[PDB]
Amino acid sequence: VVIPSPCCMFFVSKRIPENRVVSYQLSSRSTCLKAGVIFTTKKGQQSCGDPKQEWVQRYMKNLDAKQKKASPR
Repeated sequence: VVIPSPCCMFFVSKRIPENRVVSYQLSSRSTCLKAGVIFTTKKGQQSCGDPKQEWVQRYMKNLDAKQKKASPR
């Protein structure tokens, strides 16, 4: 899937447990006041994650090898 360019209202109080998160949704827009990523839990939740944190980049790092099916090589 691919998120369009939505936004958020607040930043997660902290990171998330990889055992609960499933995938994020980057939302870089100018009409908004700030820019961050949106993560979601496997239970059906959705929290906005900040890129300044390493759990967004970390998840986003492993998520890139899954979603973006580059190649088997």
